[PDB]
Order: sequence, then C-alpha cells, then structure tokens
Amino acid sequence: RIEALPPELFQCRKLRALHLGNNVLQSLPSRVGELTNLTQIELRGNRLECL
Amino acid sequence: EWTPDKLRQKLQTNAHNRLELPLIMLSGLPDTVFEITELQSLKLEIIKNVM
Repeated sequence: RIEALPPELFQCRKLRALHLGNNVLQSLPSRVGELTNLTQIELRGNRLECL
Repeated sequence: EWTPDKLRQKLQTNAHNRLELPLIMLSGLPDTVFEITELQSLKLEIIKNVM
C-alpha cells in the first residue's frame, strides 16, 4: 500500500529490478529517467495515469 | 500427453500478473496440472464435461 513514490527512491541510481506492480501508485515521477541500471520494472496494474 | 515439463513450458503470465496455465480445447483436466503448486491462475478454454 504505497500511494505516492518518493523522489528519494529515485535519488539512488543503482536500482535494477523495480517490482512496483499491483500497487496504488498514483503516478510514476519523471525522476525514473535518472535511473540507468534499471533493466526491468514491473508497472502492470496500479493506478498509473500515464508512463 | 501432459508431462509436468510440458506444463512448465505452458506456464505464462496474464492480464492480472498471475501465473497462468493456458489449456486450449482439452479433453479434460489432468492431475499433472494440479501437481503444480506454484500456480496462481487457471485458464480452461472450451474444456467441457470436466469434473
């Protein structure tokens, strides 16, 4: 039960596998563009308005 | 005809992020399907006269 993704999550750059699916994330912040090591991210379901 | 390894091959995901077994136009339901215990979703398509 996570409603909003904190920017401090994206402050780390070493994230590789983000199992964020099936949540109540209102939206994914654009700060995910900082992440480079991210090779897979689970975004199915949720309350994701747009990618 | 349906070894558990064939069911491992058949294993996939669905629209709700569950472990799906797509069974298509089968004569029935094998007990080998129920031998799999990691299964999260069952897909039975036009498999009639099944108990």
